[PDB]
Amino acid sequence: TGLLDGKRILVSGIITDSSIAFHIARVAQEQGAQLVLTGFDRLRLIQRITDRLPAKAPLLELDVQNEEHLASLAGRVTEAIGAGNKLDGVVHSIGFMPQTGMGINPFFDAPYADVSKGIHISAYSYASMAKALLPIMNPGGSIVGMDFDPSRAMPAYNWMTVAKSALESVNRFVAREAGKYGVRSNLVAAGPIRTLAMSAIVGGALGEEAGAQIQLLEEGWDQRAPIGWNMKDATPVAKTVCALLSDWLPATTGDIIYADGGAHTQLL
Amino acid sequence: TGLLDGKRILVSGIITDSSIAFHIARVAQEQGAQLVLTGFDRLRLIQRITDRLPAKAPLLELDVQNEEHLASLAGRVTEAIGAGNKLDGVVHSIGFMPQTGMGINPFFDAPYADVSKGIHISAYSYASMAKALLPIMNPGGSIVGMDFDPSRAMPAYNWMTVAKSALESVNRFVAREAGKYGVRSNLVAAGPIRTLAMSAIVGGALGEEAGAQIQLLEEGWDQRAPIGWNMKDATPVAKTVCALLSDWLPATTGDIIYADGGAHTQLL
Amino acid sequence: TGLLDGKRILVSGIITDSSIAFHIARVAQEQGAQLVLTGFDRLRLIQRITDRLPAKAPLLELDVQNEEHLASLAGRVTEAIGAGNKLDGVVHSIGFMPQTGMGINPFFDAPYADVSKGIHISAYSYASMAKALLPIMNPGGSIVGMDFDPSRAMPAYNWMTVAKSALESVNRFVAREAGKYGVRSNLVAAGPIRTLAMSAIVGGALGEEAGAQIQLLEEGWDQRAPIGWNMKDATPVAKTVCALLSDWLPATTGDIIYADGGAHTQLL
Amino acid sequence: TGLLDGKRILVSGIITDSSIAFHIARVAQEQGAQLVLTGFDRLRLIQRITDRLPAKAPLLELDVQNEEHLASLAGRVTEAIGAGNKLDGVVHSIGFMPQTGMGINPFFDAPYADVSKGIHISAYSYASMAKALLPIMNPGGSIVGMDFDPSRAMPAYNWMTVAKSALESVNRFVAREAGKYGVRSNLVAAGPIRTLAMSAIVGGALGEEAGAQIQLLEEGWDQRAPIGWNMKDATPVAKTVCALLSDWLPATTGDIIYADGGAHTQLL
Ligand SMILES: NC(=O)c1ccc[n+]([C@@H]2O[C@H](COP(=O)([O-])OP(=O)(O)OC[C@H]3O[C@@H](n4cnc5c(N)ncnc54)[C@H](O)[C@@H]3O)[C@@H](O)[C@H]2O)c1
Ligand SMILES: NC(=O)c1ccc[n+]([C@@H]2O[C@H](COP(=O)([O-])OP(=O)(O)OC[C@H]3O[C@@H](n4cnc5c(N)ncnc54)[C@H](O)[C@@H]3O)[C@@H](O)[C@H]2O)c1
Ligand SMILES: NC(=O)c1ccc[n+]([C@@H]2O[C@H](COP(=O)([O-])OP(=O)(O)OC[C@H]3O[C@@H](n4cnc5c(N)ncnc54)[C@H](O)[C@@H]3O)[C@@H](O)[C@H]2O)c1
Ligand SMILES: NC(=O)c1ccc[n+]([C@@H]2O[C@H](COP(=O)([O-])OP(=O)(O)OC[C@H]3O[C@@H](n4cnc5c(N)ncnc54)[C@H](O)[C@@H]3O)[C@@H](O)[C@H]2O)c1
Ligand SMILES: CCCCCCc1ccc(Oc2ccccc2C)c(O)c1
Ligand SMILES: CCCCCCc1ccc(Oc2ccccc2C)c(O)c1
Ligand SMILES: CCCCCCc1ccc(Oc2ccccc2C)c(O)c1
Ligand SMILES: CCCCCCc1ccc(Oc2ccccc2C)c(O)c1
Repeated sequence: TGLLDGKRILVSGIITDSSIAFHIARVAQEQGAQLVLTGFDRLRLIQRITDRLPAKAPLLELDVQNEEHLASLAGRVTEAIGAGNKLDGVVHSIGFMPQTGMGINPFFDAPYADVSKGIHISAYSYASMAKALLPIMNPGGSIVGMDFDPSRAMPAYNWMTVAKSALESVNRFVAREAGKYGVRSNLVAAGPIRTLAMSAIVGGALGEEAGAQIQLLEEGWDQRAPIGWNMKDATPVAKTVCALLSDWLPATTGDIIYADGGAHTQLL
Repeated sequence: TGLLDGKRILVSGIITDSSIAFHIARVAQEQGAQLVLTGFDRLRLIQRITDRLPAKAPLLELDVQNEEHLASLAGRVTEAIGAGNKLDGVVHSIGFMPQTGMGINPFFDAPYADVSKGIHISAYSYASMAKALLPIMNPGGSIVGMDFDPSRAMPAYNWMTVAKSALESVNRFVAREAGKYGVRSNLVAAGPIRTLAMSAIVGGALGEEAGAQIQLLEEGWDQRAPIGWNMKDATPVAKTVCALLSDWLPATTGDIIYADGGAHTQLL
Repeated sequence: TGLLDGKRILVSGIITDSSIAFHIARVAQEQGAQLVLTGFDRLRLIQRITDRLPAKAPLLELDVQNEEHLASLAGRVTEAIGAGNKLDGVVHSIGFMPQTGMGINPFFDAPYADVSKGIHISAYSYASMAKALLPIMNPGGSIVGMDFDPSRAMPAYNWMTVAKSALESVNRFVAREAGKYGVRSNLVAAGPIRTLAMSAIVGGALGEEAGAQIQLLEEGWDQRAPIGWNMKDATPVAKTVCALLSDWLPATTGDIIYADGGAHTQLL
Repeated sequence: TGLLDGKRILVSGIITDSSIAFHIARVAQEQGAQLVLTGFDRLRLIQRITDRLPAKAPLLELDVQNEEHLASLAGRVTEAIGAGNKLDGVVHSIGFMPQTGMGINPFFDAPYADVSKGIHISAYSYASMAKALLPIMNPGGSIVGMDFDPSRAMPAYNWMTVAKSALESVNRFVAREAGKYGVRSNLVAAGPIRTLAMSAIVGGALGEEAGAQIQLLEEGWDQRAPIGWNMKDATPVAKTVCALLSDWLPATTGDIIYADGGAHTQLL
């Protein structure tokens, strides 16, 4: 009955019940997946939030900048799912960029220390998670990361745009390695969604009238998308990730699927 | 429970049992879809062939160069599915190019009458099919066409490459129109499949070493594809089309999904 | 001293002194090129207009839909430049689309007869001109066509967008053939310029407030371009074509150079 | 009359006489440019090497990881060219990636400290160079960086591919900033050149069969390039950079010009 019935899927990146990762998890459970969740830093909050999911799942700590976390991850996952069992899916839904790299802060004024942290967490970690988890993935499995189309420059997105360009390149190399395991690796380039990162990171860096410029972003996206766009609903994006986690896109890898209402296909 | 359970899907483009359309149809039926078939010219042959599908489906005649077939199509489909009922999906799996625009035959020697017929059938008709059928499609519905990545030139594909470039452009305009119906329009860019068109029609224009060149094509595509590629197997491509016809990719339109083993994402 | 000193260059597509082809010619002559001009239909007007160029050049009739014109072209050119002499450059600056294929006229309502004519003239003719002229081009030579970025759908451009997508594919195949002669083939994707086609074809199809929507197009383009954009000046575009005609881009072929103020590299 | 007659151009990235920068510098000088050179670490060696350029040029030290070098660069360049004078051109020909992120060394085994150093030098520093030098550039000026098409993954280029993806994104944001100065920013995507970095640094990480693999690379690139390709010859690439530094591409910014023999436009 369910799209992901019996599949074992690790989902990273829940911070709140607005997180793209929250809705990926919710939809995957509705579709029968058995999940292992990973969280960063604010584990007490994340435990509270993940209790709003349809079903209980183990929560494991994972700071992608922490070499020890990464080194122990496959073992901790194997403890969570049981020896002899492997993952069928991995979801990377993780990003960060310091305020200097975002918004109205001048592009040239971001120190490399800041950019590097943003790139570590937002791009490099996709390789490092694939490295840790591929040895415990089943053939036919699927690794999915979250992208925002960086093909053209734009206001505010600034150095996160650079990190996503890097992520897209990483994805294609992860696909090379994953292929050896019979595993797919893809990115979902999503339209704008009202998440914590959108409000705290992107919004925080926009200065004043941020709420209006964000309302503006929604209205422009909605206009450009032939099927419209709603920033208040992550479900279409979560369903898309779930399609990639399923057996229904078996010949797609190294690739990007655009869950953006088709906005990137239209000039105006 | 099937991926496509309860959905009404029109599938064009069956001519042989090796046709991509034939496999899209089989998989759609295994996933619970009710089909309406359309066929060109050899309707007795198509009728016979499709008696070997999992389930019986009505078959209607459609020559996309015949403006009368196109003018009557919606009413004919309505009769086939029952008045009041609408289509949830449309599959355009239609291609033609005179052999003169293909193979070892010189690119410059294809006369425009030939090229134009190919473009008419291969690209323009995606818009005329959508024009005819959009008025009888449900919101949430899905139009899917078949592509072969024409972003780069290549031996032998010649003027068909040009027609696929046109088609990708047509798809994006179709999406604009389909969106007003709450309908999606996308293409599936498939890797090479050992269909009789590939082997016999195109392989027809390929010379005395055609068989070897086709095996060589397979070997190279399989090398390049991080997850491998089997030209003998249409199933991954048909599953990809079904994915688009399902409700699992609801924010994707005007777009292209590559079902090519990830080959296009790799240089070597 | 001149960029194109001693080079023999055929320039097609002058209709008025606002034509992109007019400015290509003007700039090429300023840079020392010896030109052969081709014109369509309105030869008396074109003769008057081409008398405003810095220097005299032979004018030859060429309707790209006329098989006889095309068949006699190399011979007529050889008569214009002298036996034993060959062309170093060819400029395709030609396009057409009937009103049904443009503007506010519904996309689905363009008859294929119309689209086909537009595609013949705007895309297919790039191959047919290359076919006629390559046998009289010097190695090191350069064929350049004019493009408008069709990667995304947009209002008004409609079926001309499809023709340019087709042109881009043709260009990459012409590059295959041209390479055998030691000749480059490239397209210049220009920003919007106030030419006859812009006003009569694009403007004519836009209905009412066309002048304001065109003013609007300029202002949006100017905003999106990091170095700004001026629709009233074709010179930056002509200089770009001249760069391609020169010896200064010797390793570029099958390709597209964007003379659009960088607008296509910016989302907003 | 030289292409670059009277222009003042800063050229970074000479380390050996096989350096792409070395050839850009030679060609620029043959075309009448006045150069300022910048070099990293081995300044005595660079001084010696560049004594073999057509013309003597001042050489300044620049480690792009040294924020003091970057803070003083504009003033140091001004002293070199004379106060009141400004630069017309800047060439970023700087790349680095620890061998650990290259060759037959496993993609997953490159530690982030290594990758980050590579990204810093290879991508971030394009923005910090532009930051430093924009204030002393003339309108109409041109910043040019060196790229290797990273749109697809590939053997051996590994993390450098990721850094070039980042760089292409950085280029587009640099263009936004440079436009306020009336300055252009573009990359040249070069085909493989048998520079000592290619052979010795990268070829260093390539195994016991490295030489053969490099010849194989050349043979395949030459096959794919419609106009052919010679890895032994930097001249076409240097001419391409000079083209961008000239006034002949004045509407192009935030962009990428492929000097690769047209290889990227061909599948096979
Ligand atoms: N919201 C949008 O509009 C949008 C659009 C396209 C793509 N995305 C992408 O979706 C993904 C999820 O972001 P979101 O929008 O759901 O916002 P979010 O705030 O809900 O999630 C971001 C996650 O990043 C995690 N994270 C940060 N640093 C980490 C670290 N060192 N280790 C482990 N995890 C870390 C945070 O814990 C948080 O859970 C990101 O890749 C984001 O770039 C978002
Ligand atoms: N076989 C491959 O490797 C491959 C790869 C990528 C894309 N494609 C595309 O997939 C689609 C299916 O091709 P296939 O390989 O299954 O070949 P096919 O010959 O089985 O299918 C082509 C269909 O086009 C139909 N057709 C031709 N003229 C028509 C007309 N005037 N009106 C209506 N229908 C007409 C034919 O009847 C046939 O049913 C085509 O668009 C093709 O370009 C094929
Ligand atoms: N004006 C712009 O904004 C713009 C932008 C990008 C690309 N372009 C391209 O520039 C090229 C030149 O157009 P333009 O804008 O200078 O307008 P234009 O009206 O000055 O030139 C169009 C030319 O097409 C020629 N032509 C039409 N049918 C022909 C035929 N059958 N045979 C031979 N020639 C024929 C006409 O004679 C005319 O000289 C076209 O390819 C156009 O698509 C224009
Ligand atoms: N060789 C090729 O085939 C090829 C192809 C495409 C692009 N490229 C690019 O061309 C550029 C030139 O490479 P090359 O092949 O001439 O190799 P190279 O080794 O001659 O040049 C690289 C330059 O990077 C400089 N550099 C390294 N670290 C630096 C630092 N911290 N500060 C300042 N400078 C530093 C080195 O000193 C050297 O001068 C690089 O960006 C490279 O990626 C090379
Ligand atoms: C106005 C800027 C353009 C629209 C932003 C849409 C967006 C919103 C949030 C996103 O997530 C992040 C962004 C930056 C840093 C970290 C994260 C998770 C993200 O990746 C994309
Ligand atoms: C030429 C070698 C390149 C690989 C061929 C892959 C392919 C095979 C068949 C295809 O379909 C057609 C092609 C031409 C004419 C008609 C059809 C259905 C098609 O569109 C693509
Ligand atoms: C509002 C539409 C989008 C901007 C149009 C810019 C433009 C203007 C003129 C062009 O030339 C032609 C256009 C259509 C048909 C024929 C030609 C020559 C052309 O190719 C492009
Ligand atoms: C790996 C095989 C792929 C072809 C290599 C072409 C190439 C060669 C050299 C290049 O420059 C560098 C690469 C890595 C580190 C430093 C430099 C300068 C570079 O950027 C690209």
